[PDB]
Amino acid sequence: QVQLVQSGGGLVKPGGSLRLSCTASGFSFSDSYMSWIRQAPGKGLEWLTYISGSGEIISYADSVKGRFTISRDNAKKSVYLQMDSLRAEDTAVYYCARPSDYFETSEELDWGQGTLVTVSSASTKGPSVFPLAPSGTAALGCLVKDYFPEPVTVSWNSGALTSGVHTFPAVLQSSGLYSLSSVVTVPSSSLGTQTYICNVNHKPSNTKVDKRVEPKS
Amino acid sequence: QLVESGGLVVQPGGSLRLSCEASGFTFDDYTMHWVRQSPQKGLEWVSLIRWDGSRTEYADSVKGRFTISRDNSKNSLYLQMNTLRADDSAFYFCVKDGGLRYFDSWGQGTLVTVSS
Amino acid sequence: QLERANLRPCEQHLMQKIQRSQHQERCCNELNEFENNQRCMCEALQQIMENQSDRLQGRQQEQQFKRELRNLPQQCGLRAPQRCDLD
Amino acid sequence: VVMTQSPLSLPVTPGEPASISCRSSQSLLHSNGIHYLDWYLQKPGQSPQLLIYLGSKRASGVPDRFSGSGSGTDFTLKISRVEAEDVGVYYCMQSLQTFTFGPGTKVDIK
Amino acid sequence: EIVMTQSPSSLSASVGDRVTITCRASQSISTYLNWYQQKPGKAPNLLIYAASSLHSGVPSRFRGSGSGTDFTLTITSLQPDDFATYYCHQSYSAPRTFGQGTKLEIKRTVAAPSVFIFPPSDEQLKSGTASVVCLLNNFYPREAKVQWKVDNALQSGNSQESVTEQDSKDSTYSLSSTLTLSKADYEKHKVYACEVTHQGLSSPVTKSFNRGEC
Repeated sequence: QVQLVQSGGGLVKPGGSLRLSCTASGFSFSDSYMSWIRQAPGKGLEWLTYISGSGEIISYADSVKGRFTISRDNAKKSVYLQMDSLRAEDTAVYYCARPSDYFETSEELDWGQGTLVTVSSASTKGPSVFPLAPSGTAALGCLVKDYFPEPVTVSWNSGALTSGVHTFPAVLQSSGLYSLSSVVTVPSSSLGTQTYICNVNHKPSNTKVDKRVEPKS
Repeated sequence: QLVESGGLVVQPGGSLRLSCEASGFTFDDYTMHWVRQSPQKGLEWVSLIRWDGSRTEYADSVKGRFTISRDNSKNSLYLQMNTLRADDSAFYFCVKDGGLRYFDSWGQGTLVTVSS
Repeated sequence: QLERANLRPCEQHLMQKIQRSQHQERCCNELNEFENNQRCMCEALQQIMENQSDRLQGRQQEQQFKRELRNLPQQCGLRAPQRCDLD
Repeated sequence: VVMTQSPLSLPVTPGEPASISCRSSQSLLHSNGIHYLDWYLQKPGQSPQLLIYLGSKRASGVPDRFSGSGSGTDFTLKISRVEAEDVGVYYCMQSLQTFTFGPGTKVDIK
Repeated sequence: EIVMTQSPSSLSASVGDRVTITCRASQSISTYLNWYQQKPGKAPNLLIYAASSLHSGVPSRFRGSGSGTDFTLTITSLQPDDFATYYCHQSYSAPRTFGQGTKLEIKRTVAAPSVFIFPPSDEQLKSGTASVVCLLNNFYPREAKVQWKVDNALQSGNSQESVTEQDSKDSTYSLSSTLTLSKADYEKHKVYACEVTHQGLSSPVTKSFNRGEC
């Protein structure tokens, strides 16, 4: 019955500030420590801070000391994390955690659903879609380039082609925009007698593109 | 305030139920005891119930024949007395523990007569 | 090792802490024998709770005693156990 | 655990001091520091009321002229200057093993 | 901060194997060492606390041991639900610290990648940037080298790799490497190639193109 309901987060510019909040039920909040933990994209867990039940004991990881501030309101059964002077490094999923018992050594046990915090000055932009043309079995694809924010979805022939498809995870470029490629491997024979199209969809910008991928002159 | 209900004449070997209505303090924070006062015999302690109702302890004299219970919803300490006996005849007091095993506030009293 | 301990000064120190030292010193000296040993430190705290359970006849006094008991290792310069049931 | 009292009857001169002794069959000292002894006054027509609890500490409504002392088995309730509303059966009670009241002392007005 | 050092960083093994993950602390942390499992998109699940104690509901195949600086998580017989990432975690002193993590992948037979190179589209060049993609398809193990050469000149710092997770059907990896240049820089050279090295290949493999071709 322990419940940890997080709120806040979202998109923020570098140097800006966010206040993440987490409300707890199912245990004696005023006796329990509470902590915040994050996980940047594709990286490991990074412990950040905790706060005693009274609020008198507080600890910050070195990577965050001086920039974040943890607080709690036992009457509201809530714990807060004020993040100031944010940086691109801080982009991550942020987790609220409650420990297994009511001591200062008690290990994290129950976790909130996680909140995605993205620190970027970029603006919403739809992707540009360029083909990756063929030259046994052959390979072809479409390059989804320069879009923001995540995610984009990519199918082939509107879900009719699934086997041999590899849609790679997006990379963040020096421009602050993402890029990925989706490729499919198919027999050489079918090329001329089959039309291959990748259907790229980027909901935040309200963009849909269906570029054909045909061989070349 | 500790208004105390129940308590009538009963025959030997019978059953009776006592109630105690609470006023003036958070009932869900205090252990509650029953203590009885005999005509001839002194002040005898009866049973026990923690504020949560988790624990319940009983005097040896009236153990197994009496069962104690609290309804924190209705703020009432009950005492179900079974197998009443001439020795069980007495004034029954609803005692309010002080938090550290001392009888802070006593009721007014309700009499129980085991007689035929 | 657990059978040999004299935890009466811890019980004295805690109940005087609830009313509002000779025994805080003596209590920490006794608990010091269990430092950084979680299983054995827990049993000491549990045995303090066991002995004092009958004397805490009220919710507020019971929670304060538990709270002060959970803070007793930390306030003695020791690590508490990660998990220790006091019910 | 058995509780006894001396005197069984203590007629007092009002204004003068008074004492009652209580004694237990075994020591009333718990593993914590406390001596689990209370005192209870049952006046005529009224229920018992708390005078002194846990050996030395007195109750909220009980004025300062009620004192309580003792260590081990012997415990004494002293009164400084007796007054009007101080007459009845003075039971002592232990709270160590379970709850055992003494037979009580009658506070007559001599 | 107490530094937690996990080994290995990655590990491949099969169902039924005996796996061992180690965690070494920067200083003595007594028995205050905890082990978590995390599957993608999910919050970690506690396996072990106090360096040896199983959390309720965790199957017996997980076992922890150690005291002081060196600790070990053992999985006696790996199960299908055990492929995930594992973290050690100290609560001895604050700030707490996780180990770097250990990803536990599925073992299988070596498989060479089929390599494919794609020149930048004409549509793209009209925008002023050129992306050259090298594709390695359906190989195993993950270990692979991808080297971009432009007119036999080694490129550095203008390429980005991207890999997929193990595939459900065949448990292989697929990787892409994308070399980004300006149209100006792109048109000052002729030959573009990516050299791929992988143990499943008898010799390194090179896929090349000449900027005007096909």
